Amino acid sequence: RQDNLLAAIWQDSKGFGYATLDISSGRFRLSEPADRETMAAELQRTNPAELLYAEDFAEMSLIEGRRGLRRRPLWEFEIDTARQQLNLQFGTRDLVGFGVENAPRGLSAAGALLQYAKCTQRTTLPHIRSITMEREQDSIIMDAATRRNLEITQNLAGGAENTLASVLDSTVTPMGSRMLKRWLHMPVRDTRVLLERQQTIGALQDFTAGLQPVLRQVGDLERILARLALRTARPRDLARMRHAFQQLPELRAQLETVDSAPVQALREKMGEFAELRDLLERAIIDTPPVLVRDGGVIASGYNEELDEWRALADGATDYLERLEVRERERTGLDTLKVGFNAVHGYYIQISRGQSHLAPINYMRRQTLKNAERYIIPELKEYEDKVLTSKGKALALEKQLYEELFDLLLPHLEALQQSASALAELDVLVNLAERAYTLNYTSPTFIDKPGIRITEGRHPVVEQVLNEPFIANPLNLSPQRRMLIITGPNMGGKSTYMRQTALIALMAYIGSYVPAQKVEIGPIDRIFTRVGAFMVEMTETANILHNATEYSLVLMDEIGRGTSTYDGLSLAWAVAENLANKIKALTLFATHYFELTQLPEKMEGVANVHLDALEHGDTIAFMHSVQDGAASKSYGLAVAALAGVPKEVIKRARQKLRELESIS
Amino acid sequence: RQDNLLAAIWQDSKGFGYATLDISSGRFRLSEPADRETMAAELQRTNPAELLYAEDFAEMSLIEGRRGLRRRPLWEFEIDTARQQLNLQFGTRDLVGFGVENAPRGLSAAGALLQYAKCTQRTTLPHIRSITMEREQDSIIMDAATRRNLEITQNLAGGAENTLASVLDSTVTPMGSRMLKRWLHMPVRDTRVLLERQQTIGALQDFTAGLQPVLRQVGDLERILARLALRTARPRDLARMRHAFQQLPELRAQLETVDSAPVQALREKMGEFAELRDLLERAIIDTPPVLVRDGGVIASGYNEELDEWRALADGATDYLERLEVRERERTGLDTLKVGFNAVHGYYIQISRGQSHLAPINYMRRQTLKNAERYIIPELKEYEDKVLTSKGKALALEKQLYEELFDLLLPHLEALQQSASALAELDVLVNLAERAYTLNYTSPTFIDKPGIRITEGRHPVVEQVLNEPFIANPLNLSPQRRMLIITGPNMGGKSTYMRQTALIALMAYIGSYVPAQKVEIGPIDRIFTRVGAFMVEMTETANILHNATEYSLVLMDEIGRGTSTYDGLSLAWAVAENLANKIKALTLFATHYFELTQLPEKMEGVANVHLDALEHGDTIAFMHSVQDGAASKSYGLAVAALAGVPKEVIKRARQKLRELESIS
Amino acid sequence: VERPASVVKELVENSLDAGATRIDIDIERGGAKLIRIRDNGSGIKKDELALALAIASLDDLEAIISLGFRGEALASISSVSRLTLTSRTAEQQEAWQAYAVTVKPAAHPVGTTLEVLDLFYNTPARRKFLRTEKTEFNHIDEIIRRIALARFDVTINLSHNGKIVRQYRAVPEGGQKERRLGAILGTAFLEQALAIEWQHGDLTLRGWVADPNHTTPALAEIQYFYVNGRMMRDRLINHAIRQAYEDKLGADQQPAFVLYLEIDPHQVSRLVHDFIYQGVLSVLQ
Amino acid sequence: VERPASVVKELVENSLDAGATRIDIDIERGGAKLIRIRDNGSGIKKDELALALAIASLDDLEAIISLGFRGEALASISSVSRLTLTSRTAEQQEAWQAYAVTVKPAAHPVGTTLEVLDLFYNTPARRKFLRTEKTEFNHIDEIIRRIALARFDVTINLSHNGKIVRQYRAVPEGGQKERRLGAILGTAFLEQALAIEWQHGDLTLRGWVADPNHTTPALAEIQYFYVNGRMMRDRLINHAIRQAYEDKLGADQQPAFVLYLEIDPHQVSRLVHDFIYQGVLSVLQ
Ligand SMILES: Nc1ncnc2c1ncn2[C@@H]1O[C@H](COP(=O)(O)OP(=O)(O)NP(=O)(O)O)[C@@H](O)[C@H]1O
Ligand SMILES: Nc1ncnc2c1ncn2[C@@H]1O[C@H](COP(=O)(O)OP(=O)(O)NP(=O)(O)O)[C@@H](O)[C@H]1O
Repeated sequence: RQDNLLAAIWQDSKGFGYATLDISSGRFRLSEPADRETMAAELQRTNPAELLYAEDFAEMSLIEGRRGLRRRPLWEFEIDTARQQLNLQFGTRDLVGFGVENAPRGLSAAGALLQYAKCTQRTTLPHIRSITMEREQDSIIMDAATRRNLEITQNLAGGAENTLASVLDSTVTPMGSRMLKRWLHMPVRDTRVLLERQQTIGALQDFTAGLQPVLRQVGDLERILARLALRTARPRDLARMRHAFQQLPELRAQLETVDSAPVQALREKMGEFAELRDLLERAIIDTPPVLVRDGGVIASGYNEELDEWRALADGATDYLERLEVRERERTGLDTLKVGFNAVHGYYIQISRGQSHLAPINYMRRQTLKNAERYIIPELKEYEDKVLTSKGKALALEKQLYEELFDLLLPHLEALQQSASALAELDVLVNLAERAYTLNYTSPTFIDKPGIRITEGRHPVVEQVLNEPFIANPLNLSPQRRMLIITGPNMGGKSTYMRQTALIALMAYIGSYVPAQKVEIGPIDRIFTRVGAFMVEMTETANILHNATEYSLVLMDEIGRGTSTYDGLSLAWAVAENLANKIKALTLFATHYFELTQLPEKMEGVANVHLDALEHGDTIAFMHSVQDGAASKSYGLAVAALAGVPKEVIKRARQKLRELESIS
Repeated sequence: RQDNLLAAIWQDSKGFGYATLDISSGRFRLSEPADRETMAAELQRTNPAELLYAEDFAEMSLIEGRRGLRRRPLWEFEIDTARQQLNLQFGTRDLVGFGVENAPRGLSAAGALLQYAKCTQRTTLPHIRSITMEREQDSIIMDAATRRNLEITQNLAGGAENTLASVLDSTVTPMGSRMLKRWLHMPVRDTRVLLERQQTIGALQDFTAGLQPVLRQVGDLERILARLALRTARPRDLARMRHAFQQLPELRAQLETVDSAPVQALREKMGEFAELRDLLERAIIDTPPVLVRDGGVIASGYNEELDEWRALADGATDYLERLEVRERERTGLDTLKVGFNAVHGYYIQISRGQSHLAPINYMRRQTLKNAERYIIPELKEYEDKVLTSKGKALALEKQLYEELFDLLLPHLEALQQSASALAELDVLVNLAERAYTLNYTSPTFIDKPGIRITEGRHPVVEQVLNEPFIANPLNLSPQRRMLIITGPNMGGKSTYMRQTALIALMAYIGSYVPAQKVEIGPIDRIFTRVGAFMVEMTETANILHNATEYSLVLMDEIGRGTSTYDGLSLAWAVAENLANKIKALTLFATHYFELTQLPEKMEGVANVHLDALEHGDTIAFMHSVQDGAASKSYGLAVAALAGVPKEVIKRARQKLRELESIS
Repeated sequence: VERPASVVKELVENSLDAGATRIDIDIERGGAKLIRIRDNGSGIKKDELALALAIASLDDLEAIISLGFRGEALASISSVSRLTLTSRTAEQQEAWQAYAVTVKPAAHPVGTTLEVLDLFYNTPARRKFLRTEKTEFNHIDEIIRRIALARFDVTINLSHNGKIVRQYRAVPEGGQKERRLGAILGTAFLEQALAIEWQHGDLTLRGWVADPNHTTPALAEIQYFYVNGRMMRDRLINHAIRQAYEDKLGADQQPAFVLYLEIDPHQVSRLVHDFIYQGVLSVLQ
Repeated sequence: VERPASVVKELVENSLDAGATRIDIDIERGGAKLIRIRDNGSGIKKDELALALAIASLDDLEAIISLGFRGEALASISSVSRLTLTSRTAEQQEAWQAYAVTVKPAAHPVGTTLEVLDLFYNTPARRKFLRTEKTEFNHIDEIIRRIALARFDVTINLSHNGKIVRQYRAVPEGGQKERRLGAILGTAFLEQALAIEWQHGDLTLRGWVADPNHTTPALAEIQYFYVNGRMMRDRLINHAIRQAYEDKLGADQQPAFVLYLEIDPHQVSRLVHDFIYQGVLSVLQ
């Protein structure tokens, strides 16, 4: 069992994109290996008997030892044609349903392999059906629909409200917020690292409060290091850094008592940097002005010369007072005052009546409406010594400041390490504190796919909601792999569904989770359909072609259709497909009742529904998941809750039982 | 002939909010008069026999001459209770369906009038059914759903792509882009002003090209005037202003020939400002540095004193060259160069081999590794005259610059007027050019509600489409007031609908429109429902209670339901209601076919549908509106366009005719 | 029922009497605008809900007023307010609810919830009086703090204006009680806490006393005495303990303590006095 | 059919010959990637679409090859490319279409559209010789500019990369022709334009000539001569006009003109030469 395999590859100056093909079977995949060893490992793996390359390929070192090589022209690897070509092959108007739409580096390779295949085979090839992506970050990942829809870091309207962030992010520092938000975009699936995080997160719960405020002192050390590296760093940035360095002995002490070797490792990563603290302490005032431009930054006592040039301008005011007083009493003019002007320098002003009663030492620099100003050599002498000393003290200050960049940069990587460590600790501690604040539990990992939730809760909705969340369990497995969910509106369909999503993600950053007890097997891929028609359908197919035996599939109201039957038919299928062939762990939210016949029709499918207690003027939504199926029409009831006038509600129910009197 | 009326009012320091009630009929409205005369006119109009006010009302002058006054406590006007109270009165969870949800200033007034009414009547009052907003700008009303949905200035993903703006905004200056985008947010409905704009827009089409580039020179004059007013304006901002002032004689000439008195009026508003040009021209260099801080801004020849202090530092380079040359000659050391240092001042450096071959005039200031630097008295005293003169020249420069703010500000309003005129002209010309570029037509206004389109086109989609749009007409009136639209997906339902919207808005800014000929009567309010359940319903009721005999109602796929009949029933009603009672100009996009029985059921309703031509195993979407109704299920067909595997499509069609074999 | 503090304290103890382990308490605006109590104590059946508040509706119904001594406290509150009771019984039922005058079902767990807008709704003055905003919470904050040390077995969450303020976890039976002691009285007290365990016959004295040697101005604010659960501030005990702080070290400064006494019914008798005294002094040495 | 400029010019004139008043011409990437021609000239029936490109399919069909002299130009392009014809006839019909693998109906107005992607599906070099593209558009820009002055009755929109570049409006018959003259030749020529109207028997000369007195380096770039529509390559007329610019003012610098001549044939015959000359000189004075 070693096959006849074909491949194509093209590169831009960014990285690589790759595609393959077997003429015996008709198999077609894509990828975008970013670096060299990955690209070499991908040719090694697939091992094409025949390999395509564009004339101008740069990293030839990969392919010149390989067999059955095929030099091709450039124009054949153009995305425009490539996309156009392959789209009419599969027949679609886009490659949305394939899950590769914006991966063009790979698509030139798929595009050139098809023009070659058209021309290698030159007959119809309908044993080539599709194309799918394998995924760079294989601690596997979550589509764009899920992301925009789950609002983990951004909501409906585009703010940060009702977010998983809004809850979890009570991180004290901005570098905590980012890394907290990043771990959400990229869940960790090396089992080892997940458990490292749980051990750390649990051991901190006794020290939640003691540590928190210490980190709020730091500020964004990370971004400060940036302007340091760029050499655009400003005084008050270096100031909050110093304040951060002063917390290091404190944190070193508090963490040494904590029982977790991963904590002891991160405690080292933090570091101390005693000498770096010392320099900043000796060089700079407590909190100087905003920029360095107009000085006032370096403290006296760091540099002798600094204080020297400062002593020239410090012989200023008393010099001019003695002048003002001597000259006032020598001339006999009391309106005589020695003042400064930005424009002209210093001067001696006398009021107009007394002005021509002044001595002949005085040289006119400035006539006024109400006075005459004069200059004298003693002042004009002294004018210089001040103005210049200022400049050169200022100049020394600029010099000393930018020299500090030279002094810190040799440890620049060691500081980034500490900055990364501290950012991560804020995240860990915040989470230790969110499990302390909101009572989350520590889960465990199992062998094969399955989720068990014991009285779990939607971690966002419960915090925003009037009443406490109606906690529900969930029990899924390879034996019980699908749940047909029917019921009333505001029944909690989409809620019971999307809540499930949050459980996984949370467990898979090593954090504790909103439930009594949670056990979980492998779940690689997390796909979603988000209500609204071109649009609706297209994404559905993606989830089909890519989702696996171990994935999580998230369906709500597919078949917002053009007719009675389309919707139903459509659905009927997709469900049977996920139970019959794919065998993934699925949750299927629907309104089209006939599907509830599927637990009997299929092995592995079982009925559930959010039961409603519908009574008189009002109606009750248990917000509880019940074994069985939905009753009936719940829309007519919900109608008024919008604000429907009864002109309509009664025309609705008057027609409803014209219709419901047939069935 | 006359009434019995009740009212309530409360104010914050921002403005007023108002509410009313008649116990005979049970009528309940809201408003937020912003200023005093509007508030006085609103009490004058409604003329309550009984009027409520909170103890602490500030503008008492409105109410102390009025009859049947009732002093009330503060706490009764609190929004929290008010909202809570009124919500349980109507029974809803929110006031979304009333179209007043975010008008809290008015709602305190409505809130306090209900606690009083509970306590004035204490009797059954289900003759109080609803609450609705009248809108200050009788000129316009387009709801939030329409706005976020129509993507006139912003698309779904949050960019500016596929927008009406992306097309229309070929405005050359940023102040054009804004005002262009603003007129879209607020359509003008004084018929006079609309026709003024058409006359202007048509007369410019011969001068499209001639004017365009002249305005791109201006830049954002408007925002420059801002930092002028704030006194934060910078050199290069004043520079682009000057460049703008130089275009004024040019524009004055080009527009004098154009035939439109509204153009001749706007030509005056532009103005000239000859003296203001003169000052900037004489005071500033072509393009100075970024800020004023480090000088180099004011040109020589504006100020004698400026050039005086500049003459001291102007005796710099030649003084030091003659020194460098004389001393190089005199000593015989050619590596001798006279240089400057920020730290130590000027010096004379010689290379190490030649260093001890220098004369004894030289005083050591600075030893180096590979040279010796020296100072001499000639240099050290010349050092001063430069460094100080610079400062005081710099100081004069700062003074002169901020004084210019004093000189321009007496015309500040006249300049804003020109800035507004120019911003508006870019918009007008841009639109004159978009009608020139995209061949739009000039419409006319009629008496009573109705739209007639002759071969009209969706102005966005046709530009993003690689093809000309399938232009279609439209014929609506008070006699033909509703169109039931059924058909295939990608039929162009939502398209033929949303296109209608754009026509109105465009016509109602006085611009030409994408159609052969367009005539239109009054349309006040423009409401919309945007595919995706709690969500979908609530907004529906709003449109009900607010929409009028003259409005435009925009329905697409209401009744994405929980069951067979709910959706249908629901819709059935809404339609009948808008035809039977409200009598508005409506367009109803649906997928529930039984509704197509409504042309027979109602007066004023007529069937239309987007017809599709299915040939074997491909399908054609005519993109053309046909009299009659839809065929069938078009979803099974669209399925593959996603990319559906045939495991499923054939299970679909295998079940489809199990289902369709009953009906 | 004059302050919000008083309405809080009583309705907090209604749930305690119903055997409660979890109590959510939520407020907005010093108590003026919102007060929300949720409990896991046993519930109120659908018959008992209506007439506990509505007063000629009692006449016909045959003394079912019986089940509900909170019903006494509720009735007074309800006539002049905007009250909302909602509850599902421990007995398999659906949840039922009372407002403002509608009884209908809604949803809820095993227990009871009470939602309210500013109690007096037609009394012009008694509202106009209702003290500040800030201080009313600071009083409520103490109400919970008192009942908290009285019951280590009930989890209480206090929040203000949507935001969590105080989270007192119930200590497991036979558990680490130092957790809850630091949470209520700050960390400063916790680290100076010297426990006490004295016992003579029927009488039994348990608790903590801050070491006088390291008792500072911040710590001195903690003086609470409970007897079989109930705090009385009877001046007798004032002596017993200020005698004890004087007798270890002469400096008579303000002590820091929280003590628990368990005896058989005898409201206040000198027996109790010297019992207290001897317990504390041994502990300090 | 070597350059994109050539394929453009020919297929632009296919529609003119079909009596066209509106012509849309759209390009991307120097012509390499995209070329789109839409016309309002008469259309192509559903029978005539197939065999104009596909070549044994002509045999059985009874000389309907007749209607389609563009069909000659189309056939050569089609065998080695990615072509899309689509058209609805002025007569009895729905719109029909041909691609790349399919004939089916789609939609279109009265006329014809032609869409295309880069030719040579397996020829390595002949593509290498398509120019640096920038220049290819600058050539196409001239193609349209030439045919534009030849036909004042046809509205032409030239665009590049989706974006409008040039819009030549058709002047109403007996209308203001100064509007189109400024659009094609810039405003500089327009304002120096001195019209010409000369007439001897069968021969008739109409047009414009930039006043030599105010003819600058920018203006001298405009020299185009048409005879009953058609621009020829004849050195003769060079003399007639450089004789005319020399004879008004001696300074023999490069002129600016666009002239229209209407006769019965004298292909190059001296008759035509002095007729031209005398027309221009009178106009300059
Ligand atoms: N288990 C629960 N406990 C408490 N509240 C809940 C629960 N489930 C849902 N809710 C609330 O009920 C609201 C609506 O529920 P949702 O899941 O959106 O209904 P649905 O069945 O998807 N139908 P619709 O939303 O109308 O299409 C949400 O805003 C939740 O805040
Ligand atoms: N008159 C037209 N001419 C050309 N293209 C059109 C026209 N109308 C619609 N389209 C295109 O057809 C598609 C359908 O538009 P739309 O109105 O959203 O369809 P729909 O009937 O609402 N069903 P769906 O889009 O599946 O929900 C879009 O891709 C448009 O670009």
